[PDB]
Amino acid sequence: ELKETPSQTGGPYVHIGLLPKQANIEVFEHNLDNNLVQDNTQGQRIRLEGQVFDGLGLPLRDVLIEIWQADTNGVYPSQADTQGKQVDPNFLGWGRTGADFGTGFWSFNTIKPGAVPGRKGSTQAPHISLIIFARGINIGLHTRVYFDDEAEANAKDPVLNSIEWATRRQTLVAKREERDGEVVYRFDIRIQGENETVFFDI
Amino acid sequence: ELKETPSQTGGPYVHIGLLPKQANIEVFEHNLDNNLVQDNTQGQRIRLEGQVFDGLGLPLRDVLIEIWQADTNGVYPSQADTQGKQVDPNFLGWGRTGADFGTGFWSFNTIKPGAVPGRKGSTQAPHISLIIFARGINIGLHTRVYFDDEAEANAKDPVLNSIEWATRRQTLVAKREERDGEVVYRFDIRIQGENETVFFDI
Amino acid sequence: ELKETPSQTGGPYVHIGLLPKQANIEVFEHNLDNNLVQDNTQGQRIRLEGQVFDGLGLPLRDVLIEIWQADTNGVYPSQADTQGKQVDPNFLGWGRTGADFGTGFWSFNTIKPGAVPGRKGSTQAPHISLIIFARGINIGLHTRVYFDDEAEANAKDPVLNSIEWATRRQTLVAKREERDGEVVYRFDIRIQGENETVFFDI
Amino acid sequence: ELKETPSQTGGPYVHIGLLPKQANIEVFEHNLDNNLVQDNTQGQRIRLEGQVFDGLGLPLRDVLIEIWQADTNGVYPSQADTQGKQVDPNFLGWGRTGADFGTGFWSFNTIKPGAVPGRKGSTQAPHISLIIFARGINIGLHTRVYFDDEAEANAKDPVLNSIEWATRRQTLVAKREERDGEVVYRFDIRIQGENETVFFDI
Amino acid sequence: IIWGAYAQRNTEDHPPAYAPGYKTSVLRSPKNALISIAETLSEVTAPHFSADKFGPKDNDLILNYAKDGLPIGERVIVHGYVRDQFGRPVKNALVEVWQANASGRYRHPNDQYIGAMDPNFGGCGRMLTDDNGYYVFRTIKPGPYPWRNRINEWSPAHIHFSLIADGWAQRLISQFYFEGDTLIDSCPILKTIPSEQQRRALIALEDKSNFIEADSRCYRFDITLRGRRATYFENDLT
Amino acid sequence: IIWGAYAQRNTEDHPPAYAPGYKTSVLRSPKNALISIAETLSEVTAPHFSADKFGPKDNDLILNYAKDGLPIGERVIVHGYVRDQFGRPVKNALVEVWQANASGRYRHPNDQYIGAMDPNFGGCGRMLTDDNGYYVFRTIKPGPYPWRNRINEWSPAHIHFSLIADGWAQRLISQFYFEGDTLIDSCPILKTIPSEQQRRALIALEDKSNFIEADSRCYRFDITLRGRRATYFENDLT
Amino acid sequence: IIWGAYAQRNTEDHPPAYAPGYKTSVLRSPKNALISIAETLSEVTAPHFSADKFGPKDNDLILNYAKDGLPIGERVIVHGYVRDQFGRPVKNALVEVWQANASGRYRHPNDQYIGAMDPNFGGCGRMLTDDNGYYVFRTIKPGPYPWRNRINEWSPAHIHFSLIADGWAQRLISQFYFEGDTLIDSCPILKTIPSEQQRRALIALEDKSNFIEADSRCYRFDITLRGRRATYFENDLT
Amino acid sequence: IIWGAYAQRNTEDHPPAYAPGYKTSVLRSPKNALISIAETLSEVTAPHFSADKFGPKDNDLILNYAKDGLPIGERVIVHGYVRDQFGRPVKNALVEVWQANASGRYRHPNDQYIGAMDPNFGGCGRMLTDDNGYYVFRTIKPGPYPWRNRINEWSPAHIHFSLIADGWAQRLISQFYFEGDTLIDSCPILKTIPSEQQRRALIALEDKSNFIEADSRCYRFDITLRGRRATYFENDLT
Ligand SMILES: O=[N+]([O-])c1ccc(O)c(O)c1
Ligand SMILES: O=[N+]([O-])c1ccc(O)c(O)c1
Ligand SMILES: O=[N+]([O-])c1ccc(O)c(O)c1
Ligand SMILES: O=[N+]([O-])c1ccc(O)c(O)c1
Ligand SMILES: [Fe+3]
Ligand SMILES: [Fe+3]
Ligand SMILES: [Fe+3]
Ligand SMILES: [Fe+3]
Repeated sequence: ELKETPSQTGGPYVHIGLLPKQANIEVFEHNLDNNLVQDNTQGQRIRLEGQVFDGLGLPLRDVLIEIWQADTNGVYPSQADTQGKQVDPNFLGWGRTGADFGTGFWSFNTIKPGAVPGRKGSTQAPHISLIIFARGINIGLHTRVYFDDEAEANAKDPVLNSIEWATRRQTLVAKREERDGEVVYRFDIRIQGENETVFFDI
Repeated sequence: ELKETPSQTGGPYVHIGLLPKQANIEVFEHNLDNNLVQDNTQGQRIRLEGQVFDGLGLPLRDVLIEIWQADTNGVYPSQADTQGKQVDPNFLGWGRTGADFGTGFWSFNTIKPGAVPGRKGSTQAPHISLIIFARGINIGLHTRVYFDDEAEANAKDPVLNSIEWATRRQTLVAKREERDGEVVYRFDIRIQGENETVFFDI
Repeated sequence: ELKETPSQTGGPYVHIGLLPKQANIEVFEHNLDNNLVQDNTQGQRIRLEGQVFDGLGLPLRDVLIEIWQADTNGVYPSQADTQGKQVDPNFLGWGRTGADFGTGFWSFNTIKPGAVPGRKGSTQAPHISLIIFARGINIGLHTRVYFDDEAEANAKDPVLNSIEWATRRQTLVAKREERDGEVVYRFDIRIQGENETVFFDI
Repeated sequence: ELKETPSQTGGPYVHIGLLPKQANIEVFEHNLDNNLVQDNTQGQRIRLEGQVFDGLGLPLRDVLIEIWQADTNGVYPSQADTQGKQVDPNFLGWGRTGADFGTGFWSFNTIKPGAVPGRKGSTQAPHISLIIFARGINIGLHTRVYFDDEAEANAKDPVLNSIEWATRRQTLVAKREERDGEVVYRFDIRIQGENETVFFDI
Repeated sequence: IIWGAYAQRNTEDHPPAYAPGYKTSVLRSPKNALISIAETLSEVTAPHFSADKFGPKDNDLILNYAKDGLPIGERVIVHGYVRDQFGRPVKNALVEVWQANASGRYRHPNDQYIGAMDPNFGGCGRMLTDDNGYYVFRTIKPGPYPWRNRINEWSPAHIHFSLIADGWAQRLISQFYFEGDTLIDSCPILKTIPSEQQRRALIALEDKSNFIEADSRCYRFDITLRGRRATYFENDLT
Repeated sequence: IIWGAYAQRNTEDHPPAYAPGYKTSVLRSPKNALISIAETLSEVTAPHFSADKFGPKDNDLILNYAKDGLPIGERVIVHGYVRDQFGRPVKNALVEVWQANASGRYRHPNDQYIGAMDPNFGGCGRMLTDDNGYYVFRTIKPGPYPWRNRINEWSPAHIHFSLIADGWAQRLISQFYFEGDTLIDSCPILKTIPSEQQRRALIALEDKSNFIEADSRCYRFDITLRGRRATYFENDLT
Repeated sequence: IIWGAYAQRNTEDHPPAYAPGYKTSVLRSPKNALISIAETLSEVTAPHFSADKFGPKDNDLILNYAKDGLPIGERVIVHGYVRDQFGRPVKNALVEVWQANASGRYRHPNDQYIGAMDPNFGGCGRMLTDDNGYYVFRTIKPGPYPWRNRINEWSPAHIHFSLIADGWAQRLISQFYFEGDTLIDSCPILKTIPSEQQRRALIALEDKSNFIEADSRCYRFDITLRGRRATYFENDLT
Repeated sequence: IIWGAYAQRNTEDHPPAYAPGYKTSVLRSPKNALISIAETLSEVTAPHFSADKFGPKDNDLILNYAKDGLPIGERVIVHGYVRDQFGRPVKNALVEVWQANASGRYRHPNDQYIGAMDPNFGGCGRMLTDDNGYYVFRTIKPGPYPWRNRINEWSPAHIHFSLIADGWAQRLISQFYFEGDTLIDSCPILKTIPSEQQRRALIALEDKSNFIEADSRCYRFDITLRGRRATYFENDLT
């Protein structure tokens, strides 16, 4: 057997390789980005946004974020999905973005995912898997984003129910807002300190 | 010379061995418990109660607590006590309890101990020695409980006076209350964080 | 290159794994047994029986025996048989049995095999390959059973002729008997001592 | 822990140390011998005699034998006997003899022992424990002598019943004879070969 | 002999309170250092329990909870000596033990592992050491227990134990393992102990000469508690 | 490829028939040496078993005999590969296994050990290897078994196994043990094997990356059978 | 084959989050331990990228940003294999890389080092592994980068890399170094890895037989990701 | 304390019965294996001898057979302790010894060696161990004895000994040698013992601090017998 290659921080210049347009490098014709909605994509459009804060309460202005999620019917656009259902054909399910160098704000344009089966016949509440990379972070940090308008499904979610300190569950619930008829979910991440966001070893 | 056997946490199921009735195991006729008052025990009866909190401010619902104390005249029911005084014959001086699995509350029924000699002719203020065991705790944590109505003796206590950060002394003083003519001392323990309870290496 | 896994005795409870019905364990729907004759099997039916004796002349009451043989035309029901002939389709060619725990008697219901080609154009006399496993036996013991009514073929058999001590050849010849119109061949095996049965390293 | 001192043969001159009178050495006033019957000893007197044969069927003329047995009521004259019964006070329970240098015959004058409790509430048949030492014998050989007139008790004896080869049990049964009103039990020991006597690891 | 205080606990011989590899210790460990105190009568005395209150099967985990038959599993005897650090025997100390059954399942409301429960096994016992510090109990060897620290964490087979002896300063809870268990090298709880020789101090050894034929195996396990110094000059304890 | 005979069995890699430390072999071993023969079709052929006859739980000793609940004991998966001595996979071979329960008690009329019987455990299973020679079964880890060779003899925990593969010459029965068991160094049956490296070939290894969280541990155990040589010149087999 | 969950990440094989020698981790590391979860479809699936979207020079850092001439520096090819921990090839995984130029200068708005910028070098590339898990790209060897951790901190020459493969649980970012660089022994970022053998796993080896005469040198670097276990009994994933 | 059975004899620590290098064992060794039995009162009891019957010179081989003068030869004292395998002293056990004289000549009708007989030496003695298990006797150091195994066989100087102690199971006869004798490495009787450390257990050591000036040298030799286990649960002996 082999050991997994060890992780190392992405460092402050991770944009060069993963978001070259943010580093002002035009080298690729097709660039991976933060827009998961194609013209024919099914589902309700939403915007996910927030900032990531360090232990002094300051935003990280060099953080890189990725999300992975199911389509509107809770099917993943992956050959490893075993539901035997047809996935939305105009949906990659993944996106990547970087916080703005001046403000630290990040965002994604995506759709609200449908509920995905959990283990042993259970049903998970709608959620987005998110990972954070940045200078100072030795191993990408995994977390999940749940939605405050899915109270009923959240209360029965197997992963949230597996966090024994109940007060910490709330850090994984994003808040719905409506900005000009656009649905926005605000999810701020706090790496350390009070109200520290739950991080998972997955 | 030999080295002391190393400590290991008691783990979440410590009730099986030390409080089987709490784990729903009826195997012994005589079970050690939290009631140190026998019918003919001398002294004023008191109830000692509180909760133990972790670093998030949440109560430990699997903690096990023991207390060790002198009788009403400050004599320990132990062959190692060298005062040459007769100890109360209907007093074990020790008890054990577990926090309630739902609330984290713990309590003991005992009597207020008398003052015990300190080192080099000194006199210690009345106190109860307490130890805490639980999952997450690698070595039992020792602390003492003093009483807020013994202000005068507390001010002259050698152990309290040996804590150089004076503001921390207050964490060892339980608060007297009267519930229906019953005298109750509330002692909450805070393992980590603000107002962290003083722990001793004895 | 690798070394063959070393043999170890089957021990006294080998029935559990190889003849569970003898150990009173009903766990399988289909159980391997000592009956090699199916309804449409071709050939003359015979019964093979005997006992296995230890060095004190006592029967082994925990021995397990298996046989492997060709069909009536001397073709093995194995992909490794290279004769290019069609084998009887209703014949496994193998069977397994255990000695009776009280008497030590064992038996098989099978058919008399046809002659099989020997090396370099030779022809072997009809025979059954047999192996014995039991407590006390570190490596399964291989032997062959020839038939006393095949005197002519036995005299020309390459394997029998390769045993240089001619008097020992007779220990491999079973004796034909007729019990109520049933043809029976009695083959007693003597593991040690006088008239010890020839065992082969194959 | 320590390992037992390893055994070594007694050699051909074992008489010097254990039966000096047989080696013609008069050095002790009191000499251990083969007569276990004192004037007031209780029980029926018997003589035990026989020869010990080697693998060629020849008697050992340098063998030394000892016996250990209970009194007439099956109580051992040993502080380790836990029956809580009074033992015959005029009975050592042990004796030693050597085969005659010319004939190989050995004998003891003793009494027939009473039945002794076996393990877990069982009852053992009357028996004498015997050990043999001699040149050629690396470790003293233990055996037991049972009596042919105790058929009923022998059939239920736990040790005899633990010999799985039943035909060998008979080698431990001595034959009763009456020589001039004297009761004699003949017990020949065969170290190797046909009818080899059972030897125990005790 | 006039006894003085117990020798100081050697903190390097024990796990630290904060040990991140054992996740639940992160929120349950003090952030402040322990305050060391000079001992008084409070620390050198301890309660006394009388053997009279103990039942005949309290040290027999094979029979003390048995109802319709015997528990399923490997019959084993565990014995050894409890001594103080100066090698003196610890007499009449209370030893309490608890463990999982042969499936690695605990009889506890909060254990939900699928390993099967054994209706004839409880998993707790107690005894007092004798005048030589010797103790002996019989039980079923426990199976290893899977738990959630990292998701696939497995602890080696072990028996938890607690001692209440002569001085409150000696109060101790720990657990021992069985010689040869491969899981010993991976356990994050055992790894909180800093040194290799102390981790080895928790391994009970196979004691082959004490096996009981066609019945039970036997393991030897000695325990060492803190010891008191003798005083020959001033006695400041009081 | 035209196959010739199996390579000769290396007698030095196996126990001798007569091995006095294992007492029952004294009367059950031939006094004459084995007669070696040149192989014929008889020795290089073997029966074929079809997977169609096998039940769904035949390789699941945890469930195949379960009636009112699950057997008591340590849940373990055992898997590995069966190969011939030239490293080729052995395909569709019949593997049969049998063992004692978690108490070291066998479900057999002749076993009288006091270790308890488990009404939900049988102790036998079987499977066919796949095209890569791979096999897998699940069971309860057996307890060590005391028996009478010397009176206090104890065998290490083990699982007996039998293989019927491509050639009758490959017929083999043996048993494997579990890494770390201290009884391995004392077993008189294992000691009939002459060499240390062959004794090690019977030890199944802990396979930590294949453990199933909060469920079962896993052991890896590969088996090697005799292998056939290829022929490129004369073919005397026939 | 029915796939179960990925094997648990071995936390001892990776740096801890809090590593004081690498100063920026002090405020950017969680104080709470990570919460381990049992995997679901969410963790075992991942996106799929199609080679169709990739340009012809995406894996050629020598030419993909070249405008008026070739970049200045040492021409090198880097290739190797991406496999999972059970040794299976990882097919069609997305590998993205980024690095400094031959001066140790990054093309990034926030890099102010005086090492010179190279107008013909960009420093980023990407590729998909093939069916054998093989990948290959060409570049200029980067120079070591001075930075402020302690004031005179210098990192060894390195190439950063990221992989997105079959399961989200496999997501990984790291960097590799070049055999023989003396700065490897002093780097505080590499030193966050606890063990010596894992630090060695990040060193690309000189592959002399694959050098291209009068053109380019070549380095070999293999990457290992977490691997999934196969399921043969219950499948609780769903 | 309730005593259970003696621990099993470790057959690997003793010579086998059949040992062809010691020719007379070929016809005097059983062909069947010994049958091991569980012990009963018969095996754990033994006779008791009283010191009252012993003469004053029974442990003095220098004087107990002396008639007209002292025997010729090296004056030596031999002492040591008899203990059981758990280290407990064996009290009041009967120790009997016999040996050749200073010429290697035995006082026995069947010894015909030409080494001279000593009219003042007998060669036998006996004693009971005291409450500490201690024994002491004085003698003349015996000379090596030539005998016919191969024609030129010579045994090292030795003293034969026999013990009858507390249990019949402990019955033992053996012999010890003297430190440094070169013949120890060639003796076929000593070589029947399988292991080197057990052969060393029969060598008495020079005890220089116990020599008696201008009188006698001294050798130290301890003997270990089988030991009984204590019982704490069921007592099946009866
Ligand atoms: O987390 N638990 O539940 C555990 C872990 C390890 C133990 O030894 C235990 O008794 C309980
Ligand atoms: O003697 N027996 O009964 C035994 C001894 C060892 C075994 O492994 C066994 O299955 C049975
Ligand atoms: O601090 N920085 O800017 C750094 C330090 C090290 C690096 O490998 C890097 O790419 C950037
Ligand atoms: O053969 N003998 O006569 C011998 C051989 C060795 C001896 O130690 C002995 O006492 C007698
Ligand atoms: Fe535990
Ligand atoms: Fe077995
Ligand atoms: Fe960099
Ligand atoms: Fe001698």
